[PDB]
Amino acid sequence: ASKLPLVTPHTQCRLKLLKLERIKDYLLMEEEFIRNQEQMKPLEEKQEEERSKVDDLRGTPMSVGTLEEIIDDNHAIVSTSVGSEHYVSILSFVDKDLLEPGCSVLLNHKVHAVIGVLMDDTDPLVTVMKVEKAPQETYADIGGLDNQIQEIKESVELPLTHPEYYEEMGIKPPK
Amino acid sequence: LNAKVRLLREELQLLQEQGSYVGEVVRAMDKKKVLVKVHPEGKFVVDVDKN
Repeated sequence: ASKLPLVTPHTQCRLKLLKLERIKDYLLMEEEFIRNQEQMKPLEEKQEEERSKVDDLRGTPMSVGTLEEIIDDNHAIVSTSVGSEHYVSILSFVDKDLLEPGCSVLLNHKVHAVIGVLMDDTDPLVTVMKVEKAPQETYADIGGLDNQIQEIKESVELPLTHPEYYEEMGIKPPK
Repeated sequence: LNAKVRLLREELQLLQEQGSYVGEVVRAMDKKKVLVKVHPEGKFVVDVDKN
């Protein structure tokens, strides 16, 4: 969850261990302090009512537009469904990691300021090409190759299983 | 008969209230909101009453 990179040798070593023990120990101090605060005060009421202020800012008839160009500076050009093109202000509670051109953005009714985004379909082509599990059989049904299967395993499977091997020596897998 | 006449006599104000749009629900979502297509306009994220 957006944790730090150890960037020690990255291979089992004493420095990878100490940078790792340190992050663990900081997480431990943080967890202890958080648990202490939660016991001392739930803050459930305070965390709540922020949802209420947000929902107050975003009125009930939220409008699904279609972002079309982010000026890179908490502004946007959002197109309403008919086809008109407005130049609205991006507010502070929208997760900007989810804002890219073409995303179905959720605008205010009276002010069209961007106040959220929505998910989209996962099947541009993902479903039609992905094959899932092969109905035929697993590696059991294949025999006689032995060497060829070994080649493929090293080419495509081994670089996923244990990257350390390739990484240790500085060579990338075959293409 | 009295009720019928009273209803007819009120019906003039009841018939001056606005209407309500007909929308096709896309998918209920979130706390209590829904995503509704309002033909011909675009989609919305509307609230849902208590009932």
